[PDB]
Amino acid sequence: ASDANINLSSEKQLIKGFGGINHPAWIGDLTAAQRETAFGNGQNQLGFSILRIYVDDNRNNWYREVATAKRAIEQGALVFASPWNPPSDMVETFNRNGASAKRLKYDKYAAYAQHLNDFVTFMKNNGVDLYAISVQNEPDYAHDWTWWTPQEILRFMKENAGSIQGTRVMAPESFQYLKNISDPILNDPQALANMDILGAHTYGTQIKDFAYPLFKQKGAGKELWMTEVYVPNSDNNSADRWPEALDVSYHMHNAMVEGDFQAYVWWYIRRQYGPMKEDGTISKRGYNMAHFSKFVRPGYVRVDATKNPDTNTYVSAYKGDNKVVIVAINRGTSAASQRFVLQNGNASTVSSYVTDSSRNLASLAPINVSNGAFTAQLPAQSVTTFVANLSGGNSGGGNVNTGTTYEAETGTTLTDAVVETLYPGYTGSGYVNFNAYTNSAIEWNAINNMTTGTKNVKFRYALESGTRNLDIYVNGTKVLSNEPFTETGSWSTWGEKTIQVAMNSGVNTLRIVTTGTEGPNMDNITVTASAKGELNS
Ligand SMILES: [Ca+2]
Ligand SMILES: [Ca+2]
Repeated sequence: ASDANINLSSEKQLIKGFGGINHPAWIGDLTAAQRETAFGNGQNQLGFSILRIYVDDNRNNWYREVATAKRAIEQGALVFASPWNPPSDMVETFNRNGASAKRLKYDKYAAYAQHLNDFVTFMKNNGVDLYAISVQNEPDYAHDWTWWTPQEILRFMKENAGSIQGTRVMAPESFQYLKNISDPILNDPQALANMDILGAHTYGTQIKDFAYPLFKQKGAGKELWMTEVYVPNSDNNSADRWPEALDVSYHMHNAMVEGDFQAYVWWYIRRQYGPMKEDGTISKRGYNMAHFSKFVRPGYVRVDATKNPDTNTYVSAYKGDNKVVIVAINRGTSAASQRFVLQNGNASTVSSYVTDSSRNLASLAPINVSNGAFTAQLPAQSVTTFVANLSGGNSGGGNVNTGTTYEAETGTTLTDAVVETLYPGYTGSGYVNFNAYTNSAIEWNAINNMTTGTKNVKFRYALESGTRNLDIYVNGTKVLSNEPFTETGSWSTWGEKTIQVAMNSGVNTLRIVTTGTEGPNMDNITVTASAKGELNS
């Protein structure tokens, strides 16, 4: 079309995540700081949610994966492992089309499954519960590792898989998503029962081969992961090249919309042609990935959208956590105007971030929505990710109780009051002391709430002997006049005092000011949204 119609109620695949491989044996481990850059979200981090690791044929090297894998699990990431060869007493040589090749010996299948089981439990004993393990990396491009034919894989999936306990089983990790090596698994119910995820690589894979009708036909309840690629090349010092790097986002678009893949996993995380360079910083290829990985979190679903609404423009869209996300790619040489139409879901405003030849996730002005529709300018050779709060929704639990603390001493505006550090036990760099008996004040101007509603505002403060009353203002309106602050009993005894006030979903202000009687020493403020159904008395 021309309009990019985003059908929010027409659900597609459940997104599992985005990531890459750590390979200590071949390129060395990530350093501590690169782990954060890789698997944290928020500022200047890739937001990766999936970590792939090596299953070494030598079990005396298994220890090497633990440090990064633990950390990644602490950052909420999934972990899965891939073998290249079985142990070398399990392998025999043979001639395959003129070349000496390796395969798993036919009487050693049960033992190879025991070697995989042992990896899973070795990691479990060191605090890493694998989401999945794979039968073999690229069994159909194994010139340098161990080959399995479609029937060899099939035999193992029927007879030996699902004696794999402690995790999910993944197969066949074909190099080019070749259907011939997964078809046998899908067409056998007993082999199919033992497969939990169909993994595929996509090296050389044509757009038209991303579809897999048989998987649609017979694959309900199985996951579909794209477990290794790098694109469009492994050229030296290429990670920052533009517009070349834009092919990363196009490929991911293709994976998401043409292949309905739930996970997209890169080859080496840290590499000169990868998403993180050798200096530890995010490359232009890294940011292309970031456009999906940072905003399309695990648990989001893809939703139908006009995929190609103008010759060089590509659109995909996702829904989760009461948000719609849209990824729009203009591959062409001229900037384009693109209208987006939201259907079966609604928003008023839209945030957007854009990567191009001169910018990396640059924040653009909040543009807004009139009757489900909004237009936006997509620069030449750019990828733009849009984000918008959808109407009428919620999912809660505890829940917030997210708890957000704002210190009284920094990020604040003082009138006749000063920061001090005499009495200990304060959070932050100190506390604030009021100087005057009447109208010294502290004003927070940066209180940022997800939603409108009633907020509980807990003051942490110290007060030796008196009661000391404060007037309180929210957004310029006085909500309480001469609110008492009872003694804590000492300038070092920090107490708490909660009030209820109403605040918008944007940036708010809170102002406390003396009225006579001075004030207490003020440590910080904690602002929590009060749940619907809880306003108790
Ligand atoms: Ca004081
Ligand atoms: Ca403080």
